[PDB]
Amino acid sequence: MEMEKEFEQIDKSGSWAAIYQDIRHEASDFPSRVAKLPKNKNRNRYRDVSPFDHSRIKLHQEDNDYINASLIKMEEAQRSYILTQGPLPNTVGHFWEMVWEQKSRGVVMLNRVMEKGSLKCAQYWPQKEEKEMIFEDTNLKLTLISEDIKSYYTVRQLELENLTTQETREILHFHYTTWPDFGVPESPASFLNFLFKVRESGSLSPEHGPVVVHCSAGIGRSGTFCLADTCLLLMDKRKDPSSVDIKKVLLEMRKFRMGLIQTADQLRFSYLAVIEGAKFIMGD
Ligand SMILES: NNC(=O)c1ccccc1OCc1ccccc1
Repeated sequence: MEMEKEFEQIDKSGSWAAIYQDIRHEASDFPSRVAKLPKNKNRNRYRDVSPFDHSRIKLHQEDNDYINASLIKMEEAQRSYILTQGPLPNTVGHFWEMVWEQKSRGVVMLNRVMEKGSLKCAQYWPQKEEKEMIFEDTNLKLTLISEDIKSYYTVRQLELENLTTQETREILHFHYTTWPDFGVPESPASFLNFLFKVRESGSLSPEHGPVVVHCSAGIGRSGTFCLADTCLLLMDKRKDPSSVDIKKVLLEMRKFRMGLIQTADQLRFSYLAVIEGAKFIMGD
């Protein structure tokens, strides 16, 4: 059923809350035993948001391999994503270790360091060229190379150096800076523009490791980003673009990380970004 018509039918009936609860009820439940070990309590930002054991990213160290991060593997779309929480003061070194080990090209950040007067994630990248960051626990160095500040997002070029081998890589930081403190954006225009800039970079391409995507918990805004991307890529690839069922795509993604899309408003917004993206590829 054309997701456009399904969208008007839900809006006219005001049933967003009822669709959203049906998704929550049918979503997968898998064990997260590593996340709940006592040695990992300070590695988790939220007690109710954990990676499943089957899909968690492992750090390449014998001490403790745990990070709050999940590999989303979309078989039909041939797209992969690492969804993770905003780094904590004691997990900034782990975060950059994961970027290095997974061979990611891009980091996508969908939150501000402070929102609603509280800290949502650590200041985990350098703000001045001449003041680099060293992570002594994981033996990495991170330098700001350049910064391009636009109205709705900032793109940064970073240099990550493995101090053990003296290899360096260029990492692109895509920072969406205008998501509102409450609710969702009124138009998906600036979000959809951001996604297309991420893609243009090569960060979402198979010659690199998976893109790292985060917000504060790594499930809400982060969920919207990967759902929108996968949706639009399937429409490009299938003989019948109207066969793309956003609710079925979201349940497949929830096999890999719990809680993706946190509210009925984010579901509606996810619907709108895809419908608007659809109504733009066609040349509306
Ligand atoms: N940005 N990099 C990636 O998405 C990626 C990273 C590692 C391996 C493959 C990747 O994509 C292609 C692909 C996706 C899902 C299944 C099969 C193949």
